[PDB]
Amino acid sequence: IRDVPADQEKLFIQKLRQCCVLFDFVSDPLSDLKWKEVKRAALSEMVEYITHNRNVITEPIYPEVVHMFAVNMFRTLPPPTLEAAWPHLQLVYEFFLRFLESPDFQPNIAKKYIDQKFVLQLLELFDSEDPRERDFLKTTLHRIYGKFLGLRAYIRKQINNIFYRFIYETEHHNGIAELLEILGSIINGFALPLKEEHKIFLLKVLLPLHKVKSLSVYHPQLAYCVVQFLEKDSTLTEPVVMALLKYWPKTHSPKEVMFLNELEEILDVIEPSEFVKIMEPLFRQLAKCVSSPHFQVAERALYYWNNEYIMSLISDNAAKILPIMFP
Repeated sequence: IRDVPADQEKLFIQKLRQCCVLFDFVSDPLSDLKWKEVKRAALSEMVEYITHNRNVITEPIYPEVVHMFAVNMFRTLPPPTLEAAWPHLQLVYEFFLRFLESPDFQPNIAKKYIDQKFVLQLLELFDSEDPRERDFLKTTLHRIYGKFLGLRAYIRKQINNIFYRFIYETEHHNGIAELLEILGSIINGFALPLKEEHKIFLLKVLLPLHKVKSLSVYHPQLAYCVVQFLEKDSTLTEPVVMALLKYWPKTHSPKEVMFLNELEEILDVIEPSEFVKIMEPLFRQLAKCVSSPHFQVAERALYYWNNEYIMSLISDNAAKILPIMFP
């Protein structure tokens, strides 16, 4: 129908609208090959254009883009289960991304279309089971957070919600890892002194994430977020450490490696006055770990001895830690 360079944006719009036509990859895969290819081409064209030429990029093309994304991406998901529509969706995501981070981007213009409802429909998508979709969503929400001051609170509050239902209500997610990476970056940007709502979020939501059985899928990102709280406000270290010692697997187990890991990362940046408050209960847990029957645990606990910082902490508080290092 159309032809790919005769100046105008009138045909650039026409290409975007061509790409709102949605194809069936799931029931019939041998279906509409020729046209899937036209669409899947026009996307691949539209990426190059936006990612190599400059001022195209005008009031009129902002809604076309945002509709184009929404019509392709905002849909109910299947029952690791990969996306059949990836030949299209990859380029949809690649495009939007390059569009959001284009140097000609006017957030002040895109805010009429990328609104609170848009964000909500994006967050739903994080429950996809296709990891490289969850990867594009991560980066995308991150760009949206960074460039739309008007949406930051809303995004923060909605992420909090997804963690809430993941833990208390039945609902599972498997996009927690990705959302927590976005949270790490949100935490770095909080004003000091920390608003109380963030301190509540830490004790009421972040710390309890250490308890859901699928911890291992997101634990490094969980660890990063807790450590970042403590870098903002070391006054939180006591309840945080005690929470981890509370949720510490009381049965001997190989997931203990992850707690040892996280504790060493807290210990890496701990304040001396904060350490003394938790050293006794902390080192009693390590006593157990050193003598674990699970080889990996003893070793991981024993590896603290390579940490010069921890060794000097032990050494500054020897009178009180020594009796705890075997009787």
